Amino acid sequence: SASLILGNRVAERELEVAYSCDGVRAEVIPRMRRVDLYLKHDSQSYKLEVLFEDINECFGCHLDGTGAILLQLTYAPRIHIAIWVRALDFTPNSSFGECSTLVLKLSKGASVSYILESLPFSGELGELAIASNVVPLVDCPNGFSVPYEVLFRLNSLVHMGKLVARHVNADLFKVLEDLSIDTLRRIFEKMSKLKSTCYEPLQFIRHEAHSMNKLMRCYRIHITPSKIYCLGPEEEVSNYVVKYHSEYASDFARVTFVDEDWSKLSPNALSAKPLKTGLYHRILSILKEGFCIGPKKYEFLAFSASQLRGNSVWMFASNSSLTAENIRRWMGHFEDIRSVSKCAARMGQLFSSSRQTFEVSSYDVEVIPDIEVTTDGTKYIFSDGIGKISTRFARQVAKLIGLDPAHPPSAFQIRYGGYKGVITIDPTSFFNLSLRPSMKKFESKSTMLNITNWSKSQPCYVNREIISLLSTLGIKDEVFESMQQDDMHESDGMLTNKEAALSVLGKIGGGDTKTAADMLLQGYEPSSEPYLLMILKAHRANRLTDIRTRCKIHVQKGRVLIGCLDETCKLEYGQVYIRITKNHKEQKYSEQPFFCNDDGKTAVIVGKVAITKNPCLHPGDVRVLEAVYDPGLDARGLIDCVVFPQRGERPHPNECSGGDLDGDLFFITWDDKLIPEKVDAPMDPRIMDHAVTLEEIQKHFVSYMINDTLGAISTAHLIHADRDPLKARSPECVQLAALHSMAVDFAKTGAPAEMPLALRPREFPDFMERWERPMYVSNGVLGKLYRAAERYEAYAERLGALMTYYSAEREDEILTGNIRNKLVYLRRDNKRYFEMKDRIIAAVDALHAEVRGWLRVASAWYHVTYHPDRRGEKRFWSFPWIICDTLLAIKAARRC
Repeated sequence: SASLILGNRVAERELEVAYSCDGVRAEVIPRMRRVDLYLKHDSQSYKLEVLFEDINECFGCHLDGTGAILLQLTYAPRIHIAIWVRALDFTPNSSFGECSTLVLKLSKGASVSYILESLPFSGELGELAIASNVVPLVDCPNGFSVPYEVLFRLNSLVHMGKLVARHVNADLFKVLEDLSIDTLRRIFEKMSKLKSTCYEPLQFIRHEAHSMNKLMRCYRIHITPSKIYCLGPEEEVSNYVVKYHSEYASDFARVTFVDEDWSKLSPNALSAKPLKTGLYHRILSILKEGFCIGPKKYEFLAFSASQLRGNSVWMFASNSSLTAENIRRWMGHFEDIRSVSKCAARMGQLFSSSRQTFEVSSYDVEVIPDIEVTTDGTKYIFSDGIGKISTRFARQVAKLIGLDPAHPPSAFQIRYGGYKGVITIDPTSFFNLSLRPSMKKFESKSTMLNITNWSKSQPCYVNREIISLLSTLGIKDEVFESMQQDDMHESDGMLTNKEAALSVLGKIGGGDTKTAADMLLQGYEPSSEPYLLMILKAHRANRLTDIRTRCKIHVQKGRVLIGCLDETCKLEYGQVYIRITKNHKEQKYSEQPFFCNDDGKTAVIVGKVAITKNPCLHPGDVRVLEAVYDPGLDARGLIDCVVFPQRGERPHPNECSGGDLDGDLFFITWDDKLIPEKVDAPMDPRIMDHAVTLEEIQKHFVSYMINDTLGAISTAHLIHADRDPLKARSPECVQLAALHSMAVDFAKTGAPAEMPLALRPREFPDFMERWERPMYVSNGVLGKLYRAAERYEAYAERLGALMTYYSAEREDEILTGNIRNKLVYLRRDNKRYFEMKDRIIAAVDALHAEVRGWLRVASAWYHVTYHPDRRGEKRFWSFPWIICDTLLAIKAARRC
């Protein structure tokens, strides 16, 4: 029967108590590395739970000579309630949010020595106690004035565990009352990396002040059932609004509703005849009322098209000049919209990141009538949005993003006021824009065309869901076995050469390795150490591991071009046009049958093609058309967009799932092997009678957190297609596809149902390290694809900083981006390496940059000056002088 004695530390051994309890029962279980406490508060049976990875230090202290094992924490525990359901910090005065220390007066036959082996370490100290909305926050006492970023950084240091709130009493403010802000930032960053709890802030700040010599700042906050975290102003790709209201950037934020450990909040916690828990009402009250930090009281603003699946909200502290209501009435007009879910979804239209280009006009954007038709009562607008930008406008935009203003793309994924839809390129365009009304959500007055994408020849690669739901028709296995089984164990050569290996690595982007591209253009190396080869092997490990685990495959002759549409009416219901550009494998060895022109680096397509869009389930999504060499479509410089018909009957874009033209992806592949045999049966309510209110929008927001929809379609399709090979002819899967017409992404007519079917099955693929009970024999090619799976001082400092529990022997594991041996070391959460590795790498890189820049300054690497280093084995097998300049200047101009 221990006794919780929470609180803080003000000296190295002086504890200040803030809450006390009795009757606490503790249990430690090595499995999952968990320790839990069973305490009650006068009417219930609560329960805590804290893991082994969330403890910063552990001193086996002594209080009254009867135990008192100290426990400093970095993540608050998880509370429960008896009936177990999650809890909301039962303590009388919000203690668990301010203590961050869990000393327990362990009293038993053995005080601490019985249970200390299951904990990192223990060093006895033996001293005594000293004294007695959102918490914890630190406010600036009167008579002083510091910029808000300074208070934010002080609060972030209090939250992480570097400072104490007791010590900031007008004296830190008297100290830093007059100096620069950047030196303060550097002092904090040097303090941001130390071990724990700098107890002498004045001494530290003075001794460190002795040595006096497009991306906006984004303040983040992490709400949590107990605490509130400040993450410090870092960097962001600002969206339209935040970059518009420039000066008030300190009045913005980015709130996120996370768990104790910074993960998403599972729908199992928000509710469990289901009854709701405390966290539901906690989040609702936080959204409704708000919270204050220093001289700032934040109030709800909106949430993006994203950030609803990402669990985020933008908040704004209303001030004398602007408020959240002024913002929401500057965005658009939402006083006359029903089906509150639409009023919420459309409200977050301008909250998307983009590289703004130009506020053109309201007169230079003409309104050309839509090319519509009517048939059998239902009309087909032939448009979710088309637009017609002149080529000179694509040329203009081409620079603002930094592309080549000679070969602009064929399309752009616009965002413009009330409209939203891809603007295909058209040479027969009168003015810089031509917008037809088919997607205008509100009669806003926004302008300044954003950009979210462009017509880009992406290197198509696919996965297991693609093979299944697109090859239920006619494309069996070798298209998906050969690529991997050949170019996953041959091309990746660290020693042989890189003639076609850097490209096959940079299939996902060639920004990693130039040592290879210049390995033979420049010299190999003045020395002959094998650790260049070992770094190459580390990158090889990265590539093979990621490719294998994600099961990445690819078809050769095809691209991922954006969707397009005809204008000249020279193709009757079934004719398309491609005009794709060439890659190296096409440039060299350019002889294929389906090609038409091959005018240098561009090769038109002739044979039958197939178009679809990735989030498609209803059969007949793929549409077989007859590619042609339309001379007008060629004369109009069309390249990298698939042109669709505009005459006839029920349009082909609507035939895929329901999407005509808004900026969506259309997977194209002219590979005569991956052309379908025939199209599989091309088959042909919520009102509230008043305006909208914020309470309803926030209710819907907190509701989606428990009623996820994409999992429904995903898992039900998994079952009904893979586990039973019927395409769609059973009524179950087609009925599911029908129900997933207004229930796909929860931003619809409105919140239809979490699982309108029976339920979601408790099974997964075979590869979740918890395979419990399998279905019939593992079919598909998934298992078969998974088959065939100053310098010495700096080195000493790196070795010492990395030789904690980290398994890293001499240099291989210490330099690799992970551990070179991993079987079950991460299969629990995979959240056990990345943060620490990134922090240590950033620290050592900044140290290297300092030592190299601030000293003919960096002589031994700028001009060959210090020769006695390239003798092998002078030091151990790892040689220094390798960073930030690998094959850059010496092999450029020192030898030949």
